[PDB]
Amino acid sequence: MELTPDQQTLLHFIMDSYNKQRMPQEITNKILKEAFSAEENFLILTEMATNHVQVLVEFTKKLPGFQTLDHEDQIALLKGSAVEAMFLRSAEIFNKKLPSGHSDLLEARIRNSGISDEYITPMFSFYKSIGELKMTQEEYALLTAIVILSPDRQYIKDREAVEKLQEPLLDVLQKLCKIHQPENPQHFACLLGRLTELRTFNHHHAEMLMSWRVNDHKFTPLLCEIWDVQ
Amino acid sequence: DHQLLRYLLD
Ligand SMILES: Cc1cc(Cl)ccc1OCc1nc2ccc(F)cc2n1[C@H](C(=O)NC1CCCCC1)C1CCCCC1
Repeated sequence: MELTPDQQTLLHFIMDSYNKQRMPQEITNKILKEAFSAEENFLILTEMATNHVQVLVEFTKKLPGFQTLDHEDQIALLKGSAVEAMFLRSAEIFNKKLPSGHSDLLEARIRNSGISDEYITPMFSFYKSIGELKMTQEEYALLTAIVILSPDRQYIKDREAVEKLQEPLLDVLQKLCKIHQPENPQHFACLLGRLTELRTFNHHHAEMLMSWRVNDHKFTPLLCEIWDVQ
Repeated sequence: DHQLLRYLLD
């Protein structure tokens, strides 16, 4: 049931790459310090998402075997996973322990950010369900890698080549669930099942962004390539 | 079409 020396090597390598992301405390400190207008909050999201995509591309490039894949499939994997990775990272930040009352204010600040009520409810439903799983940093890093190397993505020419890269990451995650949560044997299937709910945000992400209570929906050229906007 | 993504990847 224990990790092999190769799997421990793979896990620490994924962890070092995952940790190069913007610190959660840095993000929560800005949202908790001052209450911003819907216009200011849209600009905050656009800058936050641009940095996330940039760091995600660097994390994706370091995933073992990713560089050996067909260049057209590489783009298909990045484009098909960018939104899901953003929501998984947002869920991780939201569930990080904060001093008494700060998490209540964080939720209230996100509710009043500018997004339509229609989209706020399923977003918090996902964050709370991810939170009830009580995932470790290693589980978040592997799940992100598993999301990126999904063979079921649109326009993928060689599905088997993507499968071969995802399988060792799924194996490491399964072993970590058994070690971290031996009390809950449903833990690994719980995480995997939460990826289908993650996929639902892809279909409605463009509608979610355009429904933001602002006059101008301005996006960066990089965000326009990753999202179905402008 | 996705030249910024292609650039960051390569
Ligand atoms: C991810 C996402 C997609 C769409 Cl369409 C709409 C909205 C959204 O994020 C909501 C959301 N859920 C959050 C939970 C915890 C948190 F600290 C910040 C969160 N955010 C937004 C954010 O900065 N997200 C970034 C997180 C890092 C990776 C890139 C994205 C802030 C924007 C400023 C107004 C308060 C919400």
